[PDB]
Amino acid sequence: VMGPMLDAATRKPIWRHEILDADGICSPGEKVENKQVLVNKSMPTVTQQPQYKDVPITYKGATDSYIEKVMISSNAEDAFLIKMLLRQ
Amino acid sequence: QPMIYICGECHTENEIKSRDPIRCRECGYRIMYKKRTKRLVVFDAR
Amino acid sequence: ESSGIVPQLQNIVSTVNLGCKLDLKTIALRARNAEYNPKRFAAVIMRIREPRTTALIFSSGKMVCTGAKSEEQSRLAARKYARVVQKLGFPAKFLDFKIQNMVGSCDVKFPIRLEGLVLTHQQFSSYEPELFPGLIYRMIKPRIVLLIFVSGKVVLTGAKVRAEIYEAFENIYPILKG
Amino acid sequence: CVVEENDPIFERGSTTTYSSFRKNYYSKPWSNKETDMFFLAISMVGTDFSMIGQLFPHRARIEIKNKFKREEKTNGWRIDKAFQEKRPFDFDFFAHLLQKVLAEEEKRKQK
Amino acid sequence: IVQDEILAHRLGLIPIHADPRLFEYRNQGDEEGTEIDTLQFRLQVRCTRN
Amino acid sequence: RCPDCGSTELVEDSHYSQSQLVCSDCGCVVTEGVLTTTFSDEGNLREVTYSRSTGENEQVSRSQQRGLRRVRDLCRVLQLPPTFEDTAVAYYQQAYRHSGIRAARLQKKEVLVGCCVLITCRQHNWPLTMGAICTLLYADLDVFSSTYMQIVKLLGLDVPSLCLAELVKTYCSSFKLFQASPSVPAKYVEDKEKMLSRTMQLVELANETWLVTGRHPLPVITAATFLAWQSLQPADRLSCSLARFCKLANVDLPYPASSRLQELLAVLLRMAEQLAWLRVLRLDKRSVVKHIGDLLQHRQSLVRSAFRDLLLPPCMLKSPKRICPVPPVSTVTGDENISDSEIEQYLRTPQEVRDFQRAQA
Amino acid sequence: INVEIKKIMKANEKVTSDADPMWYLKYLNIYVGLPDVEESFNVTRPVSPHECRLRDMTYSAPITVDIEYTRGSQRIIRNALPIGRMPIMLRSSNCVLT
Amino acid sequence: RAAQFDVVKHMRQDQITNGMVNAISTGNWSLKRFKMDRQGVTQVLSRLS
Ligand SMILES: Nc1nc2c(ncn2[C@@H]2O[C@H](COP(=O)(O)OP(=O)(O)OP(=O)(O)O)[C@@H](O)[C@H]2O)c(=O)[nH]1
Ligand SMILES: [Zn+2]
Ligand SMILES: [Zn+2]
Repeated sequence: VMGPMLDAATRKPIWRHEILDADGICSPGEKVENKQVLVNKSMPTVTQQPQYKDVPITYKGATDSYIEKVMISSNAEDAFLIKMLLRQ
Repeated sequence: QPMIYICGECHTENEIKSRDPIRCRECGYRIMYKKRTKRLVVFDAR
Repeated sequence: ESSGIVPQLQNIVSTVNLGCKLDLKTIALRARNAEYNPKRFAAVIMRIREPRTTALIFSSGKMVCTGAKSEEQSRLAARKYARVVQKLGFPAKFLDFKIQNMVGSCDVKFPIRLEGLVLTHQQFSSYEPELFPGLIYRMIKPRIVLLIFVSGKVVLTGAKVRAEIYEAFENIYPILKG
Repeated sequence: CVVEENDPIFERGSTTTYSSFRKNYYSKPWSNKETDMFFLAISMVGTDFSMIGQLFPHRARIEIKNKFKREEKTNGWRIDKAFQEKRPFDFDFFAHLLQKVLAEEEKRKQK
Repeated sequence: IVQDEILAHRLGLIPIHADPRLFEYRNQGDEEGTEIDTLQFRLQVRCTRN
Repeated sequence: RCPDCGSTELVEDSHYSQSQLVCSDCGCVVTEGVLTTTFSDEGNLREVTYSRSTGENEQVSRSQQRGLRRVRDLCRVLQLPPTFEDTAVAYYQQAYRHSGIRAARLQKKEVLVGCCVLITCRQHNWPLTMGAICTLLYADLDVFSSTYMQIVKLLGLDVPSLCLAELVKTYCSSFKLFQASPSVPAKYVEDKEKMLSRTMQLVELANETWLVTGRHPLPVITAATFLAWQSLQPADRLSCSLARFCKLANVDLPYPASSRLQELLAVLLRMAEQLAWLRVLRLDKRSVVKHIGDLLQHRQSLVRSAFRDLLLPPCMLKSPKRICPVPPVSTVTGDENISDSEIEQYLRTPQEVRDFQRAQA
Repeated sequence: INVEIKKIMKANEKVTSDADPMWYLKYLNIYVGLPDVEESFNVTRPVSPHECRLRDMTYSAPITVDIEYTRGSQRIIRNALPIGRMPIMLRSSNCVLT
Repeated sequence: RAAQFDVVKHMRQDQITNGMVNAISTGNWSLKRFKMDRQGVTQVLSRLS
């Protein structure tokens, strides 16, 4: 998960990465609009330096939603599962 | 940057970096929530 | 700022060809200290007073002299073995002599964290305490393999000249000290 | 059919198991008179371990080789003196000494 | 545990004893509010064990 | 760039469910519309893997196939995830790429399967002792280690060190002193969490006091868990022995476990001497088990003072006055030789030749 | 999970191969145990149905059995060997909610 | 090999687990010993209320 891409012009995150926290994960308590990313995920393309391409989880919705909780768990496969609870 | 999280049962503020085994001290529960933001959010009473 | 410690070579292994065929049967029959068993091994084991010297003579004239402590001692032992082979009734010669390997030992007189050493030089080290208590370091400088123990004693091997072992020890000393 | 010929063993805990690395060698130590007669056999024959093992029935050739290596590494002057001295090969007296050593080890076991 | 929107709705449903004749309607927009047409009520409650 | 103004401010903005790459300066639509399969197409299409579509799995021999099947069978018996299975098969193929391992022994390829499984287990910080692998692989430890060294020297892959705490937890989960079973009475049953924490503290103390370095870790883990089980209730466990504990827990007693326990008890006695009340009590290797807890409470300063006043094998701490004595350099070489008397005394006489012939007739 | 599983195990208690006679594998008794999770490193730990729902895992218990076989004509027995995992139904006899 | 073989080395513990997981998730049960091919046995519990 990549951090929020801060805009060098205003030194603040862009409108798309505005709801993301320092760790790139959207924090509860804020409102989510249409076409906004929740997890700035980036995965490698090889499977010499790894080449990561971004595949963020965008929110498709006509109306706004509020993040209530963001649970983060780790499975036996070292896989991180992140669940965001949107409320309307 | 110190990233803080809360446990599912202990409810204690734990600080962990990236790429670490999700665990909480004095227990073994593997449910970690994120604290609520500190930014100002406006709500409508309608 | 030298290290102040000098290793000690405990073994010098060198191959040498005689340039003529040999009859191991007669070589072992006309000698008292001869050890040879064709069904077990096809080499005659010869021994002389150069410290701990053992020559593995073969029928093709190739013989490996080991156990020596210096290149000059190894050469002397090889020449003595060649003279013995000649006296046994063969036209043996002393040609193509070159030091093949030298194993030495040294001590640093202080403990070493093998886990820290391997975490710092993993790509140049290997630590498996469940198999061998000694960490195995492989340096590319003189192509040297080192066995490092927790007690500080280090055994170096895989060199060709004493200078290679000396400079390898001088280079590895500050890494172990730090 | 197996008519109660074997007994069940409560081993191999399904949890896990460890390694041993030491299985069979389990050598047996020497003695003073045995080392003396071994140095005598060395002075009499040489370094060829085949004949030494053939003449020593109750000790293994691998153990003989280990002892010779240990002597070469620790006591070199003794090996030098052994090679300096020489004795013609004797067979009947050697068998008599072997019987004497058998009697000596029997008395030791009795003790 | 109460939702933020439900809490805001409940708070909006709470009446205020202020005299409306002494205030005026807020113009279009101006979320900052002016002293003539805005009233501020702070609510800070921290629950803890006795 | 934009075809009209030539600007490079092309942004992908979906306008009401319509993907469109449009310029941000003049709004010129560069490209619009995307073709994506629907639910019907996704359900009608069948999944085919690269193992079949690329062309592999055909240029493979029966030996490599048996090796892969054995790798998978062992990975499944150990209940390891499919990610571990995939990593293991990948490492096995990478090792088989070489010819020295390709044309090797049956035991060689068995140990290759074992070592690939071990490397896959280590790469994910997973604890797994090599003894269980050697037991479930039909191999001996000597050849196992030999082939492991050979393959690691031939490949050069990363070999993460076996973490101590993970192995501690894995070995503590084996003991049956958590639930009261018919055989084990209730007095021996103790608290899992507290005993595991005590064993973790003990093995950390051992790792910091130079006890696990150079020695097998599992005997130290056993000694630590035994000391913790005795300290959690020293009263009813003062007479219990190491062999008795092993018999009760149904665990193979390690041989050096006794030596590790004695060394750890000596370290605990040193910490007691460092402490004030304990050094006045004048405890011993049998009465320090009740105060082990007080030791671990502030083991930091205790170990610091103990090191102020290194741990090496007993064979080296016997007052090594002459460390590595300097041997007398003897480079005397003469001209080319010494004499022929040595050659004559080396040559076998006719009498000895005939004696050897008669003996070996 | 209490009677039918035992009856099936008794029906399939003995299995042997045609080649190399005198070899067999006899099951003595099968157990289901309590619900556990294989998350920890070779360690079992009680897991709740809510935790299972959260972590997107299965709420099952390790199926264990005791067996006896003949390796080299020497009868070797195993008192506890896992063979599978049976998803435990909530509010069942072995469930944690009951 | 002369090494005596035992089942513990091939007692696959994941077979039954995967079988049960699939039979409960997919819902399609195919028992060949009884020639029973059923579908829709398991359904997602409706948490609407
Ligand atoms: N709203 C809605 N309900 C459905 C739908 N399909 C099934 N259901 C409901 O759940 C049931 C049948 O789901 P299935 O058709 O069995 O799902 P499926 O066809 O087995 O999935 P496949 O095995 O791939 O064919 C019916 O009883 C419906 O009440 C659907 O497409 N929309
Ligand atoms: Zn907690
Ligand atoms: Zn443009």
